[PDB]
Formats: sequence, C-alpha cells, structure tokens
Amino acid sequence: HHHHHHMVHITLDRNTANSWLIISKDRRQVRMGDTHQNVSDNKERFSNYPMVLGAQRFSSGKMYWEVDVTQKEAWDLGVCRDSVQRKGQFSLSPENGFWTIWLWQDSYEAGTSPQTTLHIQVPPCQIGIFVDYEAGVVSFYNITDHGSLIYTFSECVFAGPLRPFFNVGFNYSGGNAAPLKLCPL
Ligand SMILES: COc1ccc2sc(N)nc2c1
Repeated sequence: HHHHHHMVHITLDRNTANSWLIISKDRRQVRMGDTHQNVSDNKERFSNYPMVLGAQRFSSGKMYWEVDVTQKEAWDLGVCRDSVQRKGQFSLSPENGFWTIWLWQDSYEAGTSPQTTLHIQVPPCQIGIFVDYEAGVVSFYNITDHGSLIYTFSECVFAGPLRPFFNVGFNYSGGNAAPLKLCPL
C-alpha cells in the first residue's frame, strides 16, 4: 500500500476508557491494570470491556495510523461511530457502528455479522489502519509482512463522525498484560 502519506497523530481519550485501563502520559499507549484505576465513572466510559476511543473525530478525507500488538493474546482494533453504545453487552459489527478486526484464541477475525475468518500467514506485531471516509472503506495491513492486506470493509455506511477504536482485551490467562501502542510516523 501507499497509504503511509495520510498518516495522522492519534491520541487516546481518557474519559472514554474502561476504568481499569492505564493510559500513558503521552496518551499513546494503553494496557489493562490489575485493579480499578481510581477514576470517577461517567456515561462515556466503556463498562463491559477494556475499550477506549481515540480523541480525534473524522468526517472526511483519508486517514492512516499504526498500532503495535506485540505479545498480546487478544485485542480488537479499528474505527467506530462517535455514538456507539458504551454500557452493557454488544457485538462489534457495522450494524452497531464498528469496523474492526480482532485476535482471539489464536485466530484472527473481521467484525462482520457473523464474523469472517482472516488468513494471516505471518502473525502481525504492528497493524496499519486506513480509512477513506468518502469512499466508505476501512482497510487493515500487516506491517510485519511488508504491508500485506489483511481485510477491507467496503460500501461502509458510517452514518456519523468516526473515532479510532481499541480493545486491549482481558488478561484472565496472565499472557495478555502487554499494551497497545500507537507507533511513530
Ligand atoms: C510487551 O509486553 C509488555 C510491555 C510492557 C509491560 S508493563 C507490564 N506489566 N507488562 C508488560 C508487558
């Protein structure tokens, strides 16, 4: 891909984070804490899952960013509508305002309804996310494997401003403590 030149500087929005997340001072890394992080609750925070949004809102143009997933067993990445549900149980699907992929139990899947099996030969340590708002496209790239395509959502019906979307995953196993990191340009 030649999407690198639409690079955007993403930062995490603390106010949207699940109350167990620890976001770095620079707002570029997030990990699961082993306890509640001593913040007040609010209607914006994701309650059920270890999710957080980027601060940036996109309503036009082409945007690209990269995320480091090194040594994680579970995570979700992509974009979502600014108005997605925050509280209670929900599935990650376009119908609910999400355009995501994930790793779970040694398989990679795209968040379609129902979910789509991904075919990844080289387990990624860094993922590139490309959004073309006008074209209705969200694409995922394997930066570890020379930028190879992972998945394209096309004919997307965004129906609102978009925000970068992250899930660090639970750490029941003790093998998923590592952070998600936004990679430098
Ligand atoms: C790549 O794995 C990492 C990186 C940073 C940290 S801080 C912590 N408690 N666990 C980890 C694991």
